[PDB]
Amino acid sequence: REVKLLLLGAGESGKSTIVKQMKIIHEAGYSEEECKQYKAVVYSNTIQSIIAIIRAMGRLKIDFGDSARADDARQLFVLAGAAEEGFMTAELAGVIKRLWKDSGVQACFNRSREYLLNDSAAYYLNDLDRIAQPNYIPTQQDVLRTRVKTTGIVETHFTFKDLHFKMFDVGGQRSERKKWIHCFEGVTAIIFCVALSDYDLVLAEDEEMNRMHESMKLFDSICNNKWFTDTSIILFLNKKDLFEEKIKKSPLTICYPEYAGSNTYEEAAAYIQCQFEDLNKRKDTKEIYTHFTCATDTKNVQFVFDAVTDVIIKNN
Amino acid sequence: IEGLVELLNRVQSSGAHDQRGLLRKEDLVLPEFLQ
Ligand SMILES: Nc1nc2c(ncn2[C@@H]2O[C@H](COP(=O)(O)OP(=O)(O)O)[C@@H](O)[C@H]2O)c(=O)[nH]1
Repeated sequence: REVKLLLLGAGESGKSTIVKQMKIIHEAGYSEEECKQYKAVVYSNTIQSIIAIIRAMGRLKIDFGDSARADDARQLFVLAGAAEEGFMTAELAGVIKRLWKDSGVQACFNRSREYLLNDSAAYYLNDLDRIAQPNYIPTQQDVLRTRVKTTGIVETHFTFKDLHFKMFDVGGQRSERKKWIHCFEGVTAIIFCVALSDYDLVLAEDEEMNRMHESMKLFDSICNNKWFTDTSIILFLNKKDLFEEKIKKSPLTICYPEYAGSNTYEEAAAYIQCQFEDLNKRKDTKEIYTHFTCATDTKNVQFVFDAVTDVIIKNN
Repeated sequence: IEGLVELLNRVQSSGAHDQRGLLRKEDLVLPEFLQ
């Protein structure tokens, strides 16, 4: 009846989004009053996003389509600094709209695989008309899209199909060997999140293998560690929507030079599924439970988490 | 294994900071190319 769940996976893989989804699906979710509280973080996320892109234009030596935008860009830092946390002025709105629309800013945005741009950037910046209004109320999806900093381990608890779930997301905060051992102790299932769309990210300077291969190295280690014999290993191949949009223009050979298949969603996604499941060295004993997911899609998470729950039940 | 902890700490830390939470003073330092 008591079920301990550990979310693992790279930063930006979708862990805290899943946590939020469990709140929406299996807890009370977000009321309109709570949603109003996320307004400031929506604005900051939006501004961080366009700033991140402006910075990359500098590093990447991409010029603005129209040179007037440079003053907008200069102004953005002043106006964002003038603050009023939770409120966007007509002038800030204007500055951001004209930046997001600039052909150079767009050129840089399309080159996001060369730098680190969060996946909520397009979502907010494409919704500027709705968002910038002084009467704007964040929808549940807006809230789901928010990016907050956190203090260490996160835990939500909920009851589903008569089970007490404790879902732990350790997150990007560095933890000592002892904290991990405590986390691993008494674990029913591990959900390993993978950002599919990370396949085309440029190698960092100190990095020997690409993000996907590091994710694979970690998963090999978790999945084959004898301590997890009776632990249900669940693999979420996440950001499938973003993967489907990318696979057309960025070949999977960026990530897997040996890939000989086509660049259809179907063949390239299957290929990644095999790369992961083939790391299982105890194939006859151990079964990976793999789902392709869009963590920001509430329906999909609900469906997938339903199948996962049936798996944990049956494993008795 | 200690090998697993190395991987975990490395792999789970990665990605996009400076793009989380409320606006902070450091996030708003003008880019050099705009000076
Ligand atoms: N389009 C899309 N965005 C996603 C998906 N999963 C997560 N995101 C976004 O990617 C970013 C990283 O998600 P997050 O839950 O914080 O990953 P975490 O670092 O492991 O906690 C956020 O901006 C999310 O909105 C997905 O399946 N599709």
